[PDB]
Amino acid sequence: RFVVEKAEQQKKAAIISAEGDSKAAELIANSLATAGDGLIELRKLEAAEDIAYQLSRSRNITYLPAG
Amino acid sequence: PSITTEILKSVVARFDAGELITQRELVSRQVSDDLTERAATFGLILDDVSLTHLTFGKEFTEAVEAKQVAQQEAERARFVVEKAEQQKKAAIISAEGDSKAAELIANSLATAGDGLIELRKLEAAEDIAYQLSRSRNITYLPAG
Amino acid sequence: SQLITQRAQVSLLIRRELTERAKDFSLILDDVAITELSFSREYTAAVEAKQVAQQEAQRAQFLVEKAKQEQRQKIVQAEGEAEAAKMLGEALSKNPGYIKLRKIRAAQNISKTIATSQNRIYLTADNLVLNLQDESFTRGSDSLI
Amino acid sequence: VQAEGEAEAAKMLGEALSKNPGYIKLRKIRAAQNISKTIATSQNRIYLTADNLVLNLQDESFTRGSDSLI
Amino acid sequence: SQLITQRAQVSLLIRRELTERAKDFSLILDDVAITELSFSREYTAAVEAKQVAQQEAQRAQFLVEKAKQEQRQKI
Repeated sequence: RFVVEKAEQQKKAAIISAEGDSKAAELIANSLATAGDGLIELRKLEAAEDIAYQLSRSRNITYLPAG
Repeated sequence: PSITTEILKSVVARFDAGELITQRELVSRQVSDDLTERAATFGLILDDVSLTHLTFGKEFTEAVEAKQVAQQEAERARFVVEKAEQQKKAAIISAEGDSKAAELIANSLATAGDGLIELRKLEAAEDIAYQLSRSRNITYLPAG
Repeated sequence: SQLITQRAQVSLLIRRELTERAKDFSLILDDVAITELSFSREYTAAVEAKQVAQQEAQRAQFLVEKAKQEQRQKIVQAEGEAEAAKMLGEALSKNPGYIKLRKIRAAQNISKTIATSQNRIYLTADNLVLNLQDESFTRGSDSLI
Repeated sequence: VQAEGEAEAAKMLGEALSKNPGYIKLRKIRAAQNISKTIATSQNRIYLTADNLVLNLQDESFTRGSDSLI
Repeated sequence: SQLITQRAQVSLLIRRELTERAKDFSLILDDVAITELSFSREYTAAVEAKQVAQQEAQRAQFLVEKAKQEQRQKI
């Protein structure tokens, strides 16, 4: 029964996060429908740089050639 | 032993840890009066009766820590949101810089082909081949 | 539950029972009291689990507030991203060459970080543009006309 | 209870993503960054693809993204 | 928070309490002083994290100017 109460609180805290994500998506969609998805390409390049840096110290990560 | 144990157990079984902590005066008065009454039968005056060492279980300590960290997290997040606002400002600024750069290059490239891209590709190939020319863990396998 | 919560009543009941029982044995019981009570580890585990379940059902109350703050931060960051998208997608409306130039610069930066890395990279020799007879040699230039 | 929460979330989120689902792509990029962060300290044996390094500038797929942006 | 920020109030209150309590025992309490106070490492971690939050809100203020300069470089 107390676990059910916990699940009720978790449902509340998940609806809240869903509202946050929905607001973010609303803003970004309103922007991108009019503008176009170039920001996504720029973020792709920035994330490629950032990930290549993040994995630059692990010794168990290997980069095999494409295909 | 018997009187002390019985008095303490009877006093504490009335309430719980939260109630014990919240009202120290109540528990102190209860223990003092009960011990004095019990020792009246046995004729031993209690010059001073004082409980002075409280220690709870790890469960209630964890609960208290959660309660405190709730308010502490509220206080710290009140500034974390400000930090996120500043980061949003510093990201709009970088976006403006990148957008202006893109505007310049697009204006200069729409009218004048895109040979610069090819030249920069060759220059970057040279530069990268130099940069990776010292690492011993980089290998160049043939195309396909 | 009744015994612990009403330990005093059981204590006085057993006091009366013991004094009346031992009375026939010519033994006066000056004082009868309970000194210890213990159960099997499973019952204590169950009660501890009840307490921890109550504690977690309380902790959810702070999880929800943490979710509220995270929602606010997410909305702030998304506002930033949306404004950046509207101010930068208009530039690339005409010709997105800047993306290709940025990609080249990102390749150079990734090379710089990789050179000192600890991974085991296996690039492709085509990166060295050494094969000058491959029929892909003129692809880039051929694309300019 | 959990399904009630999920359905209520889905309503609003789908209404938001009705127009243009760019937020999904941006979230995917952020999730890639987070996965990289967690992997960097992991004990697994990862074998990525050198294409992740966008170092092959001469490949025919280099201009793919920009081509999709027209 | 109140105990520390109002340490003087609690200190003098405990001083008066000790004086009154020990008066019956024929002991004159010249002065009562709190020579030290400490908490669990978790509470101190929380206050350190509060200072971290404030200094992060400052580091962001510096990062925005750094971003301005980086924008100029990009332009």
